[PDB]
Amino acid sequence: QCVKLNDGHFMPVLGFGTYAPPEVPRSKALEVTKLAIEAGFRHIDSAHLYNNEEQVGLAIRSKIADGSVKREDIFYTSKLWSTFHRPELVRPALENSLKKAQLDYVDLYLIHSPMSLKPGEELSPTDENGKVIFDIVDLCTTWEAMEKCKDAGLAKSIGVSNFNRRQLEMILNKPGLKYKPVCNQVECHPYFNRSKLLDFCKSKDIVLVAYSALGSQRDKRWVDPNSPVLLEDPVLCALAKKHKRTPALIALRYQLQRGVVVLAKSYNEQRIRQNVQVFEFQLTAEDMKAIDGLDRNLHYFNSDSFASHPNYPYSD
Ligand SMILES: NC(=O)c1ccc[n+]([C@@H]2O[C@H](COP(=O)([O-])OP(=O)(O)OC[C@H]3O[C@@H](n4cnc5c(N)ncnc54)[C@H](OP(=O)(O)O)[C@@H]3O)[C@@H](O)[C@H]2O)c1
Ligand SMILES: COc1cc(CN)cc(Cl)c1OCC(=O)NC(C)(C)C
Repeated sequence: QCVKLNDGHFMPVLGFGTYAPPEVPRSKALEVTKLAIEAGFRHIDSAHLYNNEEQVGLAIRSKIADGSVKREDIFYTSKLWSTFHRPELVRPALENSLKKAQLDYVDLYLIHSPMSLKPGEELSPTDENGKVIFDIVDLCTTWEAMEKCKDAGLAKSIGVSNFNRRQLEMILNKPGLKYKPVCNQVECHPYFNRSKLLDFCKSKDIVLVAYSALGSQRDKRWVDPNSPVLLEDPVLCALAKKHKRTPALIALRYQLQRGVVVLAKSYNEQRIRQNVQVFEFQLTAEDMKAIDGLDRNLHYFNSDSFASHPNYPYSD
């Protein structure tokens, strides 16, 4: 149930999403990550931004301590936040994430976003109009610093997140490149299926990793509540009835059959256990074509706070 990355490491194809909004106690991330591991999740997706690495790391260490898993069975991801793109900040950021999680290494470290933010101030510096304050950083220098983190053994693999094709090409074409990104973790679901970006990633042996694969958490900070609710989609519902599964399981299975590694966040015990059933059935070619027909260029994250950033990826 893993894919081989372009650096020889292996990534489980179903990952557990650990972000929950501030109104959810930090406490819960511990409980639910333990449940996820218990249910069979072996890929766990976190980030500095999520303010949960202590909890997620403790859950991992607890399941190691009680003999449920070994460290080598777990694939743990963190992400470099955008105020730390300047190359001298990259390794310290990673070391901080490792200290929070109390792990010797991460399996994967990502550049969280191509949108660099002003360093040395707040987590997300914003101007008087609520627009994030940009910084101009050559991301090929950020990437070089990421490569050094791999060479040091702090991260087994390195990749990117929220890059568009041109932004990936900038890294892939860098003189002296040592390591390609193993993946590009992007918003991806039947309303925004990223087929052309997926084709490009496949052509370069870069794994596309889907977030908001179940339609996002529809956070009021970033998501229009008028947007269609993915898990209420009539085609997904019809397919769920056909297969006697659920719309969520259809949406996850869709990604696996296109060669996309898929994340799924749930803080609910029943749904956490349900999501692992993605391995238990399959969709036909006609089912897949029906789901492909849902594409409508819908990125749920759609905010003024990001859309003017000079490296906003959806500009392309
Ligand atoms: N790289 C990035 O910039 C980026 C951006 C966004 C997200 N991510 C990562 O991707 C992960 C997942 O994306 P996401 O947070 O947008 O959420 P998601 O995976 O799209 O899930 C959306 C909602 O689906 C519900 N759900 C889960 N399983 C279900 C089921 N079987 N039936 C019905 N509902 C179900 C969950 O609610 P309950 O909790 O109530 O079950 C969850 O709030 C994040 O946690 C994070 O790790 C990365
Ligand atoms: C959802 O994305 C962001 C969240 C915060 C948190 N305050 C800050 C910034 Cl700069 C964010 O934008 C980064 C980013 O790549 N956003 C995309 C995914 C393009 C919508």
